[PDB]
Amino acid sequence: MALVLLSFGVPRKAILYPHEEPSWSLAKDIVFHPYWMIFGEVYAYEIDVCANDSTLPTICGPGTWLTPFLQAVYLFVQYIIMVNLLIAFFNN
Amino acid sequence: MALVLLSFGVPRKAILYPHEEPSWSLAKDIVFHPYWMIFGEVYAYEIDVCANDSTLPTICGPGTWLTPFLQAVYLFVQYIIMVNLLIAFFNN
Ligand SMILES: CCCCCCCC/C=C/CCCCCCCC(=O)O[C@@H](COC(=O)CCCCCCCCCCCCCCC)COP(=O)([O-])OCC[N+](C)(C)C
Ligand SMILES: CCCCCCCC/C=C/CCCCCCCC(=O)O[C@@H](COC(=O)CCCCCCCCCCCCCCC)COP(=O)([O-])OCC[N+](C)(C)C
Ligand SMILES: CCCCCCCC/C=C/CCCCCCCC(=O)O[C@@H](COC(=O)CCCCCCCCCCCCCCC)COP(=O)([O-])OCC[N+](C)(C)C
Ligand SMILES: CCCCCCCC/C=C/CCCCCCCC(=O)O[C@@H](COC(=O)CCCCCCCCCCCCCCC)COP(=O)([O-])OCC[N+](C)(C)C
Ligand SMILES: CCCCCCCC/C=C\CCCCCCCC(=O)O[C@@H](COC(=O)CCCCCCCCCCCCCCC)COP(=O)([O-])OCC[N+](C)(C)C
Ligand SMILES: CCCCCCCC/C=C\CCCCCCCC(=O)O[C@@H](COC(=O)CCCCCCCCCCCCCCC)COP(=O)([O-])OCC[N+](C)(C)C
Ligand SMILES: C[C@@H]1CC[C@@]2(OC1)O[C@H]1C[C@H]3[C@@H]4CC=C5C[C@@H](OCCC(CO)CO)CC[C@]5(C)[C@H]4CC[C@]3(C)[C@H]1[C@@H]2C
Ligand SMILES: C[C@@H]1CC[C@@]2(OC1)O[C@H]1C[C@H]3[C@@H]4CC=C5C[C@@H](OCCC(CO)CO)CC[C@]5(C)[C@H]4CC[C@]3(C)[C@H]1[C@@H]2C
Repeated sequence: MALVLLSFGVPRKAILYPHEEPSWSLAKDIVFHPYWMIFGEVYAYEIDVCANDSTLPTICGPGTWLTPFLQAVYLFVQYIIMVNLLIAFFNN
Repeated sequence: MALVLLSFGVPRKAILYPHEEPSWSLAKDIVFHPYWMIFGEVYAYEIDVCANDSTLPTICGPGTWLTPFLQAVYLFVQYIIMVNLLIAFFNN
């Protein structure tokens, strides 16, 4: 579950925030939101930053249409596989 | 689950709200948000009160960078251990 997290957080941060200098915030932002997704927070208005209802309209740019695909895959793997494998683990 | 709640709510309220006089609101605020976290509410924009997207920018201060670590631990214990132990309890 922590590998699936960084498999997602590093492409997400890199596609959406390219013009970043080295900063310890990069360590946070690859790990922060993807963890809070495990706990019910979809960040519905930060998906598809190029949308009209977006809360991150300044983040719209080239390649940012990839992030909703990435996150669809992410949560499928987390909840529909890895959370229920863990429910299955405990119950058995 | 109620002990894990107060293990979290009392450090959270104390790190973020230091300049408080005695008040019956302290009884609420150590118990209120941590309970609503069990039920899907991550309070995504009250985590990291020193962030740009914060809804509590006036709460930013010394030591408030500790609260996202505390809450990461909190929900791990609630859902990933204590909710699924309870799913496991009932099913067995
Ligand atoms: C192997 C397993 C197979 C998986 C299943 C198949 C996968 C699903 C496939 C879905 C098809 C793809 C949909 C996008 C189509 C093109 C979008 C486009 O051109 O314009 C849009 C861009 O929007 C984007 O670029 C966002 C991309 C879509 C994200 C989909 C995430 C998956 C969620 C669901 C996953 C579950 C799927 C459930 C299946 C039933 C917007 O239009 P525009 O003119 O560019 O902009 C208008 C301006 N505005 C934005 C300000 C309003
Ligand atoms: C289930 C039923 C679903 C329906 C199926 C029908 C599919 C139809 C396919 C439509 C694709 C073509 C439409 C857009 C044409 C290009 C121009 C455009 O609008 O680009 C948009 C992005 O989107 C793209 O650039 C294209 C996205 C391609 C992938 C779509 C999913 C492939 C099928 C599924 C496979 C998935 C893999 C699954 C893995 C498990 C850019 O628009 P924007 O984002 O608003 O940004 C504009 C602003 N900006 C210039 C500042 C950036
Ligand atoms: C034993 C078990 C091991 C556990 C695993 C390892 C634990 C994970 C470890 C993560 C590493 C720590 C990340 C923070 C790094 C420093 C941040 C910094 O310097 O600046 C940031 C401060 O931000 C903070 O102070 C918030 C602290 C991070 C909260 C992380 C919570 C854990 C969520 C994930 C947990 C799951 C982890 C998943 C693992 C794959 C911001 O930068 P700034 O310049 O200060 O401010 C810029 C201004 N601005 C804010 C207005 C924009
Ligand atoms: C998995 C991969 C993850 C990546 C790993 C890489 C780690 C890199 C480590 C980076 C730490 C150093 C960077 C910051 C330097 C100090 C200055 C600074 O910006 O301070 C910031 C806070 O943050 C801190 O003060 C430091 C946080 C230390 C703990 C980080 C996690 C330790 C590793 C994990 C262990 C966890 C235990 C797990 C338990 C299970 C203050 O910034 P702010 O918050 O925006 O507030 C500013 C405004 N104010 C002045 C009003 C307050
Ligand atoms: C394969 C499933 C079916 C889909 C088939 C059809 C799709 C085939 C694949 C990809 C289609 C790529 C073209 C679509 C973009 C057109 C619109 C556009 O310009 O968008 C963006 C750029 O986008 C790019 O520059 C695209 C980057 C190259 C593609 C990288 C591979 C991604 C998919 C993985 C590989 C594929 C395999 C994945 C396996 C599932 C917008 O940038 P811009 O134009 O500069 O906007 C101006 C910005 N400004 C205003 C802020 C200045
Ligand atoms: C251990 C895991 C790896 C991490 C190792 C590296 C980290 C090692 C540990 C801790 C690092 C502490 C220093 C980081 C803060 C630097 C930036 C700063 O000033 O932040 C804040 C202060 O912060 C403090 O004053 C810190 C308080 C002391 C640390 C208490 C222990 C916490 C961790 C538990 C013990 C550790 C064991 C935990 C086990 C997991 C900001 O306050 P300020 O400066 O006044 O801001 C101005 C505010 N104004 C503008 C509103 C006026
Ligand atoms: C196998 C796993 C693959 C993913 C991963 O773990 C192992 O690989 C690690 C490498 C880390 C980076 C290494 C060096 C720096 C430079 C630093 O520069 C301070 C600049 C300035 C502050 O303003 C000084 O004053 C910023 C942080 C950064 C980019 C690290 C981020 C976290 C990264 C990406 C880690 C990540 C979790
Ligand atoms: C084992 C467990 C450890 C945690 C815990 O349970 C037991 O320990 C309890 C002690 C309680 C406090 C005791 C006294 C007061 C003073 C009062 O002062 C009114 C001031 C003014 C109003 O404006 C009068 O007019 C405000 C409330 C406060 C601080 C209690 C808060 C809840 C606390 C922290 C409880 C908490 C749930």
